[PDB]
Amino acid sequence: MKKILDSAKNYLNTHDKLKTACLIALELPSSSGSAATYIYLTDYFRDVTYNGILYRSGKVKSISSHKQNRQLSIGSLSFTITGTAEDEVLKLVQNGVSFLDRGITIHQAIINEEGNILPVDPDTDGPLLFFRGRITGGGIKDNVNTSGIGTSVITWNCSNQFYDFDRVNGRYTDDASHRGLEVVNGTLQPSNGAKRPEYQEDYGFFHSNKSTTILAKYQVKEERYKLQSKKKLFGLSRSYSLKKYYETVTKEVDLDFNLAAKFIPVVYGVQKIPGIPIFADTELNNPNIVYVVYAFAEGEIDGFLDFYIGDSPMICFDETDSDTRTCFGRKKIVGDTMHRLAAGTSTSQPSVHGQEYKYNDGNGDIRIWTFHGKPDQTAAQVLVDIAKKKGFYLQNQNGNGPEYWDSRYKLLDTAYAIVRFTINENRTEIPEISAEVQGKKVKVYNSDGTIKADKTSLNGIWQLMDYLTSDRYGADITLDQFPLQKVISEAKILDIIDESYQTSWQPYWRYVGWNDPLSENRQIVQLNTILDTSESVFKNVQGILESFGGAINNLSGEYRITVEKYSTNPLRINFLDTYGDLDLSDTTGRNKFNSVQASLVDPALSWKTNSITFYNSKFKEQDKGLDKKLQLSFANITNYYTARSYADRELKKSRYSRTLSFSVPYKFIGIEPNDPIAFTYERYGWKDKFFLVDEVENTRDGKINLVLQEYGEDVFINSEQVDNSGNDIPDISNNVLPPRDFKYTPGELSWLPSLTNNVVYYSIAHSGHVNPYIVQQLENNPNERMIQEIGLAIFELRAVDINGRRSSPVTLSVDL
Amino acid sequence: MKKILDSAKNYLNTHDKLKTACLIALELPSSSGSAATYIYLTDYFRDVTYNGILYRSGKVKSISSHKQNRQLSIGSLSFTITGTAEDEVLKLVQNGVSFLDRGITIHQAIINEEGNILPVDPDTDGPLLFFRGRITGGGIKDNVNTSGIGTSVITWNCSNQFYDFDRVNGRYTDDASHRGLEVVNGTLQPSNGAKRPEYQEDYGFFHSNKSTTILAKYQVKEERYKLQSKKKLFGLSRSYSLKKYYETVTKEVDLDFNLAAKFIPVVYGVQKIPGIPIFADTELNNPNIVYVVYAFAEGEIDGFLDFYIGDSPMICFDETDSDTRTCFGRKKIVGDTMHRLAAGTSTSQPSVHGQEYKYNDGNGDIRIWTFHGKPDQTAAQVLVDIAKKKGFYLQNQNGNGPEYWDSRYKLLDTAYAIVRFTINENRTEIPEISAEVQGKKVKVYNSDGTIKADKTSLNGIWQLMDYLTSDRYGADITLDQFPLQKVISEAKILDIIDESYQTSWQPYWRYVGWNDPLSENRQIVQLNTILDTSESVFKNVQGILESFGGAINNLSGEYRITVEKYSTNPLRINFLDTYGDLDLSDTTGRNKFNSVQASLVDPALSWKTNSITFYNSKFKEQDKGLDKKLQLSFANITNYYTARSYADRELKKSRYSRTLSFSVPYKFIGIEPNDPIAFTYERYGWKDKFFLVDEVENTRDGKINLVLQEYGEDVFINSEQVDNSGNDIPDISNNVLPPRDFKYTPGELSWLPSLTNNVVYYSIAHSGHVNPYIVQQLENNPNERMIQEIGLAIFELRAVDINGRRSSPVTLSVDL
Repeated sequence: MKKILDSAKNYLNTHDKLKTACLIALELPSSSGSAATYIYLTDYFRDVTYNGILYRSGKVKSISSHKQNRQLSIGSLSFTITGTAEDEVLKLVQNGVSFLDRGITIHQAIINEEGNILPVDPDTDGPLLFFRGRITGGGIKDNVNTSGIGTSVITWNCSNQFYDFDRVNGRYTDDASHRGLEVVNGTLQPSNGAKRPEYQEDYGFFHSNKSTTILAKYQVKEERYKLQSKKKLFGLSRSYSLKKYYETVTKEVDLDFNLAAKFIPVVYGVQKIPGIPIFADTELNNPNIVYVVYAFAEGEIDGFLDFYIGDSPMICFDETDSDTRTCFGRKKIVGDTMHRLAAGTSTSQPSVHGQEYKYNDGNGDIRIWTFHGKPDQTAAQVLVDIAKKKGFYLQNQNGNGPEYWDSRYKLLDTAYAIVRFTINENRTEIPEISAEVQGKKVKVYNSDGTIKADKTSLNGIWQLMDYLTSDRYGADITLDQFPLQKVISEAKILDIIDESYQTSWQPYWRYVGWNDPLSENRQIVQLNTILDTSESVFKNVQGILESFGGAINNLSGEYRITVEKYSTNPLRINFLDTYGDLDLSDTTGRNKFNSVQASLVDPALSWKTNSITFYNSKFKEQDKGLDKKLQLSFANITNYYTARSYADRELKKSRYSRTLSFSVPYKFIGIEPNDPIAFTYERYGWKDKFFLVDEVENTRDGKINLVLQEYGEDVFINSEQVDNSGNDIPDISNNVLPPRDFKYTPGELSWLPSLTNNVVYYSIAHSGHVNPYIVQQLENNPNERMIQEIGLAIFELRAVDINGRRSSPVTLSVDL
Repeated sequence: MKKILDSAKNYLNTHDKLKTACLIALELPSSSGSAATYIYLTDYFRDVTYNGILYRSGKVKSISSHKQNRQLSIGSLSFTITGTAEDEVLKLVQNGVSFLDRGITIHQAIINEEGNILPVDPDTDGPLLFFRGRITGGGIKDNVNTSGIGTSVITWNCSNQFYDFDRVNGRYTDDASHRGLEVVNGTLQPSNGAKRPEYQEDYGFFHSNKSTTILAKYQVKEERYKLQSKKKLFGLSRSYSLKKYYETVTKEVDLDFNLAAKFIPVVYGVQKIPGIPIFADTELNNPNIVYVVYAFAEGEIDGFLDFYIGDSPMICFDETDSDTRTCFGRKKIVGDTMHRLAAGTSTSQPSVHGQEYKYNDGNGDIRIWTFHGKPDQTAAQVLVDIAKKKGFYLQNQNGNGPEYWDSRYKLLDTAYAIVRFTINENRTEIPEISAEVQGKKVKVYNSDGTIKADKTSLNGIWQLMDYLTSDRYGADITLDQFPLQKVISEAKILDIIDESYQTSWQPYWRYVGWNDPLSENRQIVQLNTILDTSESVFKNVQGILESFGGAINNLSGEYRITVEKYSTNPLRINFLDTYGDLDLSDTTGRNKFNSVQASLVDPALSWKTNSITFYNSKFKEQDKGLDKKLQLSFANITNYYTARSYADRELKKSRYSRTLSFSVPYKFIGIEPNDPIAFTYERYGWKDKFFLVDEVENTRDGKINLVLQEYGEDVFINSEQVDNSGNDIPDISNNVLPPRDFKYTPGELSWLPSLTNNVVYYSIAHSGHVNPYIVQQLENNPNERMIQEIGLAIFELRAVDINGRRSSPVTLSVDL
């Protein structure tokens, strides 16, 4: 809906002969860089002046139609400026000019008797906006027929901001791609022309080419040059088939040849992402400590959360993981994070910047230095101080002074986590570190004008708009093209409370992505997003739109992010009003279903795929007892219950599946592709019947070519679901188990064999005996006790596997 | 550019009424095999007789248009022979005949007043060629309307040599596919109908089905039935998106189910390729020695170069690799290859056929016999002699006499490498051998007529020429369809010296692919390509064309491989000459870019992907400070610097991005789809403006339908580059390192623990003590010394990991 005013509504209803005029505020293709110079053309005939400039009226023969469906579709127009005007043709074909950018603004001025009749609320009462886009256009077509009249038309094409649909805006993890190295002057590379000059001086990605090999030195044979995939289980969109779709999903990516893995992700909410090994080296005079800088996400994270030192996280999943290895906090009920590690008291709080120190299970001292992104942040005093002492191995191997790391080695917008290992004989290899990262600071607006962009990383269209209004990783949209009021309205539409489940049965309340239990948190579409910035802007934005359900629609010149909705105030379009043509198209054979299957990245499965399925006794009995399953995978939703409700809603949406296609007059201007209307064609039997538009085609003439979708109340009324809490699937099975029992009987043999069946020799560590004891599993009997020979001594029992993993030391402080 | 002669130029300018006639020299569809019988049809009306045959003039109502752009596009025509001629329809529908081949040559004879006005320089002064292609044609269309007129036309289709665009012409590695086994007579396979009879008697891929399992016996659990990918990082061509494209790139292929892995690659220049295991066995009476024949590339390699015994090459990268393991030659400055290994003196020379023997790092004796391809080569006396002694295990296991290997077991065009292992307790498994192979015998022609072939694999259109004029793996093109002078001209265009970088700073001068430092070697587009013959002829050829930049174009009947160029002698086409239409299309939105990114398989990264990126201050300021990055990946270029210059050129080419489309009269015949013209439309302001044509559509009528592309001199002028030599990334991280220090102090304790934390037990081997000692890493302290107990004894220290790798033995010959 565009409001239009009651005055303009009355004029459109009564006057019945209205003189439309288009106000094209073109921006001239300019070379060499300067201030923007605008040529103001209008179609009309006189010279229509609107708030200042004349808007000359000697060109622009015609304007194309602005067709845009409920799918982001590079919405494109095309001028027809006469090719007999020397000025425009010269400006088009001049050598040197480049016009990738350059806004075009079109106003459809409804001329009054004397000068525009003032529609549009809270924009100064002038013409309706019509395009407000960028210019990506062609050129001349000359005909010069030898018989007679020939034509010559300049066809400026112009499209939405999402032109060049394969644009891949992302910051990468290379120094050259981070501060924009150039080859100006003779042979040196200054730092010019990169995203914000702060990056130009951000000398912090310089050692990133060689770090991967340095880690491959201290790493397992299999996981060499190998990260996990930064985005797993992307959204199914009917472009795939289930077998092919699930084949494309890969758990690990080969960093050696795949450079797309180096692109820095964008994470909203709470989600597990792998860490890119930016930096790697070992301390001098003690070359077992390894310093690794891991880049995870993009600017100003809420906080790092529960690092992964392998496939065993620091905070145990359930009493099951509590029993297997030594973990300090719990996860199912209570939201213990790394802050619990830092403080020692059970807390539910993200990492508070530079202090989330040592994680110590019996193996090695893992000191992790966690840093968010910031508009102004400085490198850790750890790396800078150690480089000042010149205590890095590769420094003196190459001969680098106090410039290997320095105060100018910042990392301005990224989520980098300096990780320190202590690789003893007890942790043989550096594992593959991933982490759970909580969100990106989405500017959350409020109907009031108080902007909350502080910690939140909310869940809704706020995420999409933040990805849209970001220079660094999004697509420049300037944040002035959005109307804030309806954006807030649709965001409030998203977070309508879902009285289906309860917060009591959400075990992992925290890692779904809501803080603080008691508060409501039961919101429809609580999506948690990974946006790997290596795919494309077009595809990421359409992925988010498919996730929450909606479309971006620059129809009235503003982007106006709409969502699916039900409301008691629709437009009452009667067939007599519209026009004559009325197409009905039941795509009912292929596009409606009786049961749905979904796919989540469930935190209740240690971020592993989980399946939700229904069946319906009403639906299948309606069909004829035919089995037909909708198939789905939710790339962005991690809460089991909200994904379940969303699957039910999309199932019923499929169940409706009716399309109308007709054309309405200029009376109904302002319609956007998610506005409710009620059709009342009397022959059909249709008295008010809820439809949501799917296409709007604004035409230069004035008619609108609508296309409808059939959406009853049942899809939005939502259903009631059963709790799923006991069916948790912790990832217990990635660690070798410790001795089951242990006591000293005056042997120290009481250790029962580890349940992990591939163990070769246990290790015993005395207080004074420098040489550890070795007992070997020559025979493996799960109920049997093997013996050691042997006061105030401390003891450690680490089971060793055929790989050397070592299991959480069970320690006894006994008196001999 | 076809020269067309001054006489023909004058006639086309003056006469203004010219009687065109087409000379169609069809080749009759013939069955059962015989000499070619040609029907000579012509369009005209009388009987136009050119150089012998009378060219009957009673058929062929019309001929289609010959359109071909800067993309090899199966350039196709279509005859229309009257279907009322009994002879032609009978030859069409006769059952038994096949015409897969059969040349069609069309001459557009410009009839003089009395008999053809003698154009075409060099060809007998006769008419221009028009098609010169092969016939892949359709058939009748009858109508016989009951009302009246009915039509009947024979639509002979005919297309370029690259018809059947999914042909997979390649040699593969099986006995039947190597010598064409057939099923004639009772119960024996003869060797008939294969590429040249020398393969028919080349009985040398017989033991190829079972070799892979024989190695899988002596091989790691992971690399079992697992080769690397013969072509890594193929060319991005906008058909892919970055994420999908980089995901498709796979480092290893599963040989068990992937039979495309067995196809023999073709390599030009130096590049790393894996070795297909076409043979494997062990000696009797001593079954530790393993004999493996590894097929690498095709005929007449310049030489094998730096074999790989794993991920650790024989020739160390830098002092870094020199320190880790024991490797003899250097690579980053000096070009030490396996010939250094054989001779013992630092050399830079490819393998000299069958003698590049033992590589001996302390572990086992790696005896490698290297063979090139050759039109007449014989199997080594090694395999034949051992088979004569009948000392192969599987021989007497199965009961095979002196025919398991024999002088008949040649490999008459293959780059095979008889590799001998000595699997001791010191090299537990046979590793996965890959290697670096130098090129193909490319026939390099010279303006003089002296063909230099055998010598070097060059880098240019000569590679594409060899791939085109090869019966074995290319597409039969007979080498008579090419005009040698234009090909030599284009090759000289490619190798114009790039005064951007210097040879002083290209570390791996040799392993890029140019021999002998001092010489120039600074050439634009030094592509070093891999052509796996399992993809297709069409896609491989377009791969080379996208690599160096160019197109294959048979408009004038000759393939005429053009490349992009700038020249001061263009054609001066004025709009008044053209006709009436003049299209213009600025795809500035999607096809104009500011920053480039590239992907190379550098030899300065042990053949691992590397990223070159630019930012440009002029361009981004020209746009509006809008970041839109061109993305590239060079599959064929291994120079950092030449790929850098190529990325700059292609970025600027994208920056220009203008297309014209118009038609010109027959005066301008000969225009070729990559020729320079200067278009001078007066109104646009366009005085001479350099365009390279993108399309040429020769028409039966005479008009030519050109399409232009805008390339200013800035793309060809090229720019300067920065030194990049210190930023090398050798693969140090693929081997276990030995003890850091070692000396004997009057026991042997001095060995400092290996930097590899994957260490279990060191091994000490005395001169007389049969049983080696074991010192175990019960505690790992990087600065500590552990002890052995214990004249004229020899010592060896091999660190052992949890896998059994073993390091390079550190040895002291001390007196106790």
